[PDB]
Amino acid sequence: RYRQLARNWVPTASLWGAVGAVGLVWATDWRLILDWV
Amino acid sequence: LTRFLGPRYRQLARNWVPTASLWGAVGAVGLVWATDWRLILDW
Amino acid sequence: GRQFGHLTRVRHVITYSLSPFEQRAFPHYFSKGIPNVLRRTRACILRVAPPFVAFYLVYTWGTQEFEKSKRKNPAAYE
Amino acid sequence: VAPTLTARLYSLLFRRTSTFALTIVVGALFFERAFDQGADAIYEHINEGKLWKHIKHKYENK
Amino acid sequence: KGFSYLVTATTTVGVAYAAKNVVSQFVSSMSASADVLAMSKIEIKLSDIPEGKNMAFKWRGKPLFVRHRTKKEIDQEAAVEVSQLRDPQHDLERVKKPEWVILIGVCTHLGCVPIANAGDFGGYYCPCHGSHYDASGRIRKGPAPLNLEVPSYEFTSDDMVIVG
Amino acid sequence: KGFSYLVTATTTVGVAYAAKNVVSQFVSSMSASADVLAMSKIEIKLSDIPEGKNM
Amino acid sequence: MTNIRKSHPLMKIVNNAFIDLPAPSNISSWWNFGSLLGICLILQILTGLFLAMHYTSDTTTAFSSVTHICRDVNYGWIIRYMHANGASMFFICLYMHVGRGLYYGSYTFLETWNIGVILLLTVMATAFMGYVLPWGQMSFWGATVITNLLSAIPYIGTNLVEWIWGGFSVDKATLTRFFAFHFILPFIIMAIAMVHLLFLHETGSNNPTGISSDVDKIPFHPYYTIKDILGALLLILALMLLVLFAPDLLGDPDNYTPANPLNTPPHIKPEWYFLFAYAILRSIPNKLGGVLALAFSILILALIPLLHTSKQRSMMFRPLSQCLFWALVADLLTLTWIGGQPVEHPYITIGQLASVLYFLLILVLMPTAGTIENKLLKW
Amino acid sequence: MTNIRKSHPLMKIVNNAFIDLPAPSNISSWWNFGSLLGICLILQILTGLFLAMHYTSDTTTAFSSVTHICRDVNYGWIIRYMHANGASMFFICLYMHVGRGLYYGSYTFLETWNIGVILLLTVMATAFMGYVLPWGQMSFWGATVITNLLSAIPYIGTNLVEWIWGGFSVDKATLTRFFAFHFILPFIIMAIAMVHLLFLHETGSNNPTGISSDVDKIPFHPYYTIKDILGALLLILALMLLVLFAPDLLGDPDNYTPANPLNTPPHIKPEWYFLFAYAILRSIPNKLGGVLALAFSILILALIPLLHTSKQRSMMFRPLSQCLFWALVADLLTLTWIGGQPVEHPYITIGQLASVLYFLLILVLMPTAGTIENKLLKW
Amino acid sequence: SDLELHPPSYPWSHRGLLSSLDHTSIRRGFQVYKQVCSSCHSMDYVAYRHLVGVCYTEDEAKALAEEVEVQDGPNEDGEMFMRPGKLSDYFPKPYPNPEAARAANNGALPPDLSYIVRARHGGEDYVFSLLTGYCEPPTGVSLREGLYFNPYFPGQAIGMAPPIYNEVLEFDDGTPATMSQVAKDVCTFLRWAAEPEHDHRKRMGLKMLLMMGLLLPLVYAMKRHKWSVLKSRKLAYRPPK
Ligand code: HEC
Ligand code: HEM
Ligand code: HEM
Ligand code: HEM
Ligand code: HEM
Ligand code: FES
Repeated sequence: RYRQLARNWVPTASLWGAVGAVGLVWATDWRLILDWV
Repeated sequence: LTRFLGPRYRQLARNWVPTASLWGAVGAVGLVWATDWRLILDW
Repeated sequence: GRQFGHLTRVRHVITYSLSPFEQRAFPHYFSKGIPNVLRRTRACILRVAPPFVAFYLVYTWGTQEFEKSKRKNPAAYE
Repeated sequence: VAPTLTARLYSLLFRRTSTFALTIVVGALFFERAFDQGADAIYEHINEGKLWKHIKHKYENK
Repeated sequence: KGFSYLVTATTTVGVAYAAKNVVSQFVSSMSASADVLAMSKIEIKLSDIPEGKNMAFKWRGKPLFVRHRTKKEIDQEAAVEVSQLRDPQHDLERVKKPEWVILIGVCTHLGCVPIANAGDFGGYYCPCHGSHYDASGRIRKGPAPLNLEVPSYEFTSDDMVIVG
Repeated sequence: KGFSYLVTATTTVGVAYAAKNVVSQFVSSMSASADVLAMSKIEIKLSDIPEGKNM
Repeated sequence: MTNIRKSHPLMKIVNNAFIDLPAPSNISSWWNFGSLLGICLILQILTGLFLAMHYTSDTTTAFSSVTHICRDVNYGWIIRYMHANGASMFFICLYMHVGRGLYYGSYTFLETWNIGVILLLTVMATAFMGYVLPWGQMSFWGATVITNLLSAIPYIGTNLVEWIWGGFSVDKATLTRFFAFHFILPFIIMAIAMVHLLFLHETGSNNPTGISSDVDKIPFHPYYTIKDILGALLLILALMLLVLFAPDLLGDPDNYTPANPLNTPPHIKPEWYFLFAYAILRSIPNKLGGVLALAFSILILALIPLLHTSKQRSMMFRPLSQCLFWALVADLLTLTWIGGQPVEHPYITIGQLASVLYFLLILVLMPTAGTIENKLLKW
Repeated sequence: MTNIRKSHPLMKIVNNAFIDLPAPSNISSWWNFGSLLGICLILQILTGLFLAMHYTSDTTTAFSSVTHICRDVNYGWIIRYMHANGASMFFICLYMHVGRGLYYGSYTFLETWNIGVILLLTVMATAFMGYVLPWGQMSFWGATVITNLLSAIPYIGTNLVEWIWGGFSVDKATLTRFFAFHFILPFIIMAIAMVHLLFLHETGSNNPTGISSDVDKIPFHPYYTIKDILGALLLILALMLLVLFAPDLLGDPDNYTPANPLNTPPHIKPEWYFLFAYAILRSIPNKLGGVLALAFSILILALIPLLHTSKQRSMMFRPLSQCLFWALVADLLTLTWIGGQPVEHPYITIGQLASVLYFLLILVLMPTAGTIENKLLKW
Repeated sequence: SDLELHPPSYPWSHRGLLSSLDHTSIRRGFQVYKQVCSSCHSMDYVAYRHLVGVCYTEDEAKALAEEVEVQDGPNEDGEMFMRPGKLSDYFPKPYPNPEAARAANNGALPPDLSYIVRARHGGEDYVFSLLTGYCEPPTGVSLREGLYFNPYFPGQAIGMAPPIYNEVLEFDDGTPATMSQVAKDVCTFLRWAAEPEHDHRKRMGLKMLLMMGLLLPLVYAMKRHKWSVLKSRKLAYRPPK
């Protein structure tokens, strides 16, 4: 029910979060997370 | 400066001196406890 | 943004008050106080009475038991 | 016709601010590394052999 | 739209690089100054503690125990059934030379210093909450979850041990 | 009315006396110590230095 | 307007939150703890600044320094003991404050309750660091055991505890850090308190009855300024009664022993204000489980606004909750008792039940009792 | 309104003084010094708190302590040299601030002007005590000779210099006091800054033309957030340029020598910010005359409002004051020079005429020039 | 009130913004301090941490630091059982305590060289021109034996024995030990010692300089765009009638 209403955000929301999480770590450059790439 | 000075104002000043005069006395009392002049103590 | 003229609407209420210099700080304080203090306390004690009793009982048991284990051990094994 | 480099870049990454931000995070990363690398190199060049990095040899492992 | 945005976009990356670097410097200082080099993994002792009496040394704000064990202590530690220990280790997994047991003198429960030759196993007894350790530094009784920690160490010539 | 004013005045006096002592105590700790002030005014030395120099 | 001093200066208008503001009429004595809370912050501050006028932050001296403050310095003895005792007050007062909004539904002011919570946990850190400054046995070991409790976090913990300490133990490094943070937290706190008051000035103070008092509102100046002054009077009384007749009484710790890192008081424990948390922490076998549970004891507070079930923000008219409310305070008292107890069977088993009873009272019992009461009233 | 984040929280509305506020269009680069002013206050603080995370406030150690911050501690060197240099900037920025106010008549905002003044003087105290924390030959002596310069007061002085010092000299007692007040001033000052901002928000920012801009007003967010960020960028530039390339350059004092109370650098002098103050004292033979005149140097600021004689609050349209404004600035530079000068004939005679020039420029010349210009315009 | 002569801006490898310290100089210089100078002047904040700073290995400096603790060792610090080994120990204090120090040098008190280049107004120039500057007292001048005349001392007279003289020591490599040649190396070790952060700072400064410049250029451009609209806009008054 709720997901359908937020489905557009879900896709758009998903992209921003991954970018934000990755970016902070990338700006942060923590060694353990980075080692994997 | 010039505007403040006036012929009319004098009653307020007279009144102020007493309140001011009373206020002045308090400081001497207040200062004296901290100051602790032996002479003040002698008084 | 004004707190006094905007709180709420009140109709038909009359209030009567008297000046500090005309009255006494305490009017029949001993008589009034004993009743109200006594009446309020009983109700208050009952509601909060349960919390107090349990704490006192548990504290006594804990001190005794902890002390008791520490107190005797030589007699038990020989 | 094709989109100027900027227009390309624009429509792929800057319309959505999510993308934009993602970019910048990424960029900040990549950039830090290149800068340093380049900017450190440049600086070590100006002091050839003046710095311990150059001079470790002398007393190292015999 | 692309050109104007790019300047701001390029600009954003620049602030982040410096900002990340600038932020790191303040953070770095709390983490490391003289630090571990000044106070970590450095020790030297042997003359002070002898005849089965454990000696404690100040190493990185913590007690470092160097204990000279007797054959009887060594034997007793050998006869322990590791399978019944909460933190199972054989005495020989904890020492390099049996007559020498080297331990971080910190109770694994809440950090107090265990007392040597006390407790029910002639090893150590922690007075804070009653953890008993054996002469191998293994936890035998009480709330401590682990055996006392064994640090890295080596023995040089001229009777000496280097811990760290 | 006078009684009411008098009651208010009495409370202030009690506070002031406490306030003077409390304020004075805070001021006093800051101004000097009997650590320092032990060594003050107490000094002697002689005959250990040359009949010529200055110590 | 002309010559209405108040609104003339814009700055002086801002101060008419004291004098002109709408204040509820009916209003238990409990409210006086907000004001008192702020007297305590100011007291602590002046005291601190005079103590930190003659303190040093080194292993060698600290002890001595405090010892010198209490002996050769003029009126530094009371200043210091006023300081120590103060903080007890500061906490006694804080826990009245929280009780009153746990009882009366003041926590309804979500915004204001989340600033409170921030306030409470800021004041907690300051008190944790200030007790170690002296560098006495109790202090020394208490900061080791607590900080190291942080090393329960799996991936980071370990590295992180060593960052905080600025080394592998608690030597100079750590003791200067506490001095710096202790000095600057109360100044940051003061801005939060004023941000707290800000929000709370948008909706005014709740009452016993739990109902809006906009129909009966009093000038703060006439009435409340005297009440507050009077509440100070009593507050200072307790402070001085403590600090003048029984200096040490409330300062459980007798450890006026310079810290020796091999030595240990087998009885290691935070002061009274932390006991609750302590006890709740020991109830869990696992270290990490305890730390989470420790956090939740305190952090659990922000969840109460969501937990509220009743239609009467006032507990005043609700029996059953009044009964569990009180129990939780007495459970709280029970847990504080466990804090100074040998960690042995008798206390263990008690504490454990207490710890579950605390979370029950907050997480499950009360909530249900709220519903019931609503259904009895036919609401 | 609904879901307008800004005015939803009341708190977040208070932050819309940055984003939504009416800001004049036209506006020299000079005004960025307000913002940078704050920038510096925040940088000193973050820096201070980390240094005071590894500093000790005793005779014995203080020198060592700083020495240890710059050697063994990781990135403690930059933190400390960033903190030293910053304070330079902080002052360089301050004196741009007051220049602007002097020149465009921003000082018309009397209430804002009076806070500024307090601001200025508070920082001034701060800077004077911090420089003494490291307890080096320059610091040691500088405190004595300034503090003692207070003993000029006839009746009290003498007693009072001894209270401030906590004894007869400047031993530990004084050294820990400065540590505590240095620490707590900046926090108090931030409150002031905000109070300063408060008042200024009630009449907005004056301009180079000197006329109201209400007919031309701009978004602060759109425009002035980038300007301010840009300002930073240059500000930092200067602070790192200094701190990275010439750490000591601007820090005249080379006295990295632990203070020996019998020893003296015959050349004793305050830093660049305080250089002007030292010079003012020198031109007067008499001690007391010099202390009064030193205070009046700085304290003369609050007069200028009353001195204003022209009809154009903007100096921009009045040549003649633009000339005497600049001269004062260059007289101020001249005075700063004297500060690092042997107190001998050459410098004496110069300083004395510069100290009269400064007070003429401020007390007598400018005010007349104002009038003149007004009369040439037929105003 | 005597004129004081001032130091030349002596040609240094590091005079320049990007220029950095020459460790070989450091290295050399070190020895100079250790043989020529350890005798009466101390360096308290300097540990035996030349390792990477001075290119001395860890094993190299360990050993170098071991013998210094064997001879001057922690017996002068208060460590009774101390001998070779340790690396946290700081350079060994010429004398037990200051007062002594003045006695050995008759009233004068050998300044801690730790910060001397930074400490003395005028930097490594002064330090070099002091050591290398020693000329003949001026016609009609008198000099107490201790009071050697030096052309660069404030009071025009210093209690300094032959600071450095040709062939005072010998370096590993074979660097020609000239009075001056050795001074050039001694100063440098002082400058490196006086400002350890500064050596790191110059390298950082270069990185900082480029980033700041790049950031500044973008901001001016970024700043211009946001403010462009107000600047671009022209407002024309319209008559009411
Ligand atoms: C033989 C002992 C001795 C040695 C070796 C020695 N000095 Fe000195 N030095 C002194 C004394 C004593 C003074 C005090 C001068 C005075 O107070 O007149 C002094 C003063 C100085 C000064 C003067 C600073 C000032 O203005 O007070 C400098 C610079 C200095 N030493 C550096 C050095 C350096 C660099 C070396 C090694 C290259 C060195 N010294 C070697 C004994 C020594
Ligand atoms: C409300 C916030 C504060 C709390 C809860 C607090 C509490 C404490 C406590 C509990 C101690 C330990 C004292 C002892 O038991 O011996 C202490 C010490 C100390 N505090 Fe505070 N304090 C506060 C604010 C401040 C401030 C604002 C300052 C300085 C401006 C300060 C400076 C000091 C100093 C210097 C000491 C060490 C000397 C001593 O042991 O008394 N504190 N503080
Ligand atoms: C530094 C500590 C604190 C200070 C200085 C302080 C200050 C005050 C003051 C002066 C008031 C107004 C009068 C009153 O209601 O008593 C008040 C109210 C309030 N405070 Fe606190 N506060 C503090 C801590 C807290 C905490 C720990 C909480 C809860 C987590 C909190 C939540 C509240 C609430 C909810 C109110 C409004 C209640 C009502 O009047 O209906 N405060 N505060
Ligand atoms: C604008 C306000 C401040 C100014 C002007 C200022 C200025 C100074 C100055 C000029 C020094 C001398 C450093 C030297 O030359 O060695 C100093 C030292 C010091 N300051 Fe600050 N400071 C300020 C704020 C603070 C704050 C807020 C703290 C603590 C939070 C602090 C802590 C220290 C410490 C511990 C030292 C001693 C060690 C050293 O020399 O670095 N200062 N300060
Ligand atoms: C702690 C130091 C200070 C800080 C951080 C600070 C900050 C600011 C800022 C950010 C502004 C707005 C921009 C501008 O006009 O430049 C401002 C304006 C102003 N400041 Fe300051 N200031 C300080 C000191 C002072 C002093 C010492 C005074 C005067 C005694 C002062 C008086 C003023 C005035 C009059 C204005 C408004 C001018 C106008 O735009 O018409 N400030 N201040
Ligand atoms: S430290 Fe807790 S039982 Fe030993």
